[PDB]
Amino acid sequence: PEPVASWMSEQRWAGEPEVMCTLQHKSI
Amino acid sequence: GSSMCLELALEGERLCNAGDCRAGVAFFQAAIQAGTEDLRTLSAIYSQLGNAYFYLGDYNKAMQYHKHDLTLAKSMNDRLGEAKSSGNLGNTLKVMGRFDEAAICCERHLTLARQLGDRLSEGRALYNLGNVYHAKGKHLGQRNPGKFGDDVKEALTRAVEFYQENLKLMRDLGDRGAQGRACGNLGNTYYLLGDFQAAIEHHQERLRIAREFGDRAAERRANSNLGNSHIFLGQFEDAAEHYKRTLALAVELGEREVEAQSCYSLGNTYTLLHEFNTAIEYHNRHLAIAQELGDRIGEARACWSLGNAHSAIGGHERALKYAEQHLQLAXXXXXXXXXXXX
Repeated sequence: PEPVASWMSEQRWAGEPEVMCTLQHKSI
Repeated sequence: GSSMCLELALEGERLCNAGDCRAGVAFFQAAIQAGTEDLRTLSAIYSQLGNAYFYLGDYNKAMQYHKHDLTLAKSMNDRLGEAKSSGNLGNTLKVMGRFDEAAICCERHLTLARQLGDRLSEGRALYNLGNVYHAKGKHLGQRNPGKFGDDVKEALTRAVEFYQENLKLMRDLGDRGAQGRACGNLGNTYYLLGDFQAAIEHHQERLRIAREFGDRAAERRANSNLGNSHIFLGQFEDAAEHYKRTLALAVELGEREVEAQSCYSLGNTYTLLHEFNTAIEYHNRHLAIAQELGDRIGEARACWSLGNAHSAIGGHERALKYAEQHLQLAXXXXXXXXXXXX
């Protein structure tokens, strides 16, 4: 096992997702 | 009474806003107990309870109260309200991994929005359906990492379609920040699909938009996604540039965990580049952060990498020390590297 291949493999399914909450608020 | 409920519910609302959501939930419950004749108020309390439970991680409760709100909203013929409830419930179901059900709720939101001609609501629904299918394909891929099945590709493919529909509507409406969100998620989805060139193009637009808004966090995300995309196109110098930009942003934002990951990524990328000294500086940075943060798993990865990096430059004795450090932290792999260096 090789640290670089191991790192790249972990990266395959990585990604910084958009973070905005999409819940909708009903004002009282 | 109805006025008791109202005051209790408004204090509930105010307390969730101020980030005292656990006390808020108590006020919403007192407000239900006090009772009201106004369904629009009751429905709003059910909805706020559903969101507060969502944020607190009690997804069963959130689902329960969103459903109450939904049903009450049908029963009041409040179509825009029903659409919101459906969207909220769909989101909750998505987080519970109940994707089929989530999609149905989110389609309903989309259906109502289009009936009403509410383009912004339609946009939101499209984005949410994008999120459901994106989360579904991601989940399927994780759950069986050794295969890249039709089910995964099918899920991600639907996600692409919804996000594209969203992006186009967001362009028609001129909603720049929403365009930025759609590009980011499209970029991620194409990246999971392995359409790395499509991911690049969308992450690049995402970055452009983030910069227009002075949104440093979105800039950081975009640069991180770019670095990864470049690695997956074999473009190692572009990747190094994007990771460095990521790093500079993470320092400016005080995101120490992200600073660490960017450094580890740079160590790897420079190793591929055969710039061992430069890799070693990046790995040293990652290692120091991992130590400061008590992240032992990262510390093991660092030691492993640093052992290799040092051997690569004939630093054999130093290499041995990292290998031993890796062993402690960890096992099979280090024992082999520790034996090979003797």
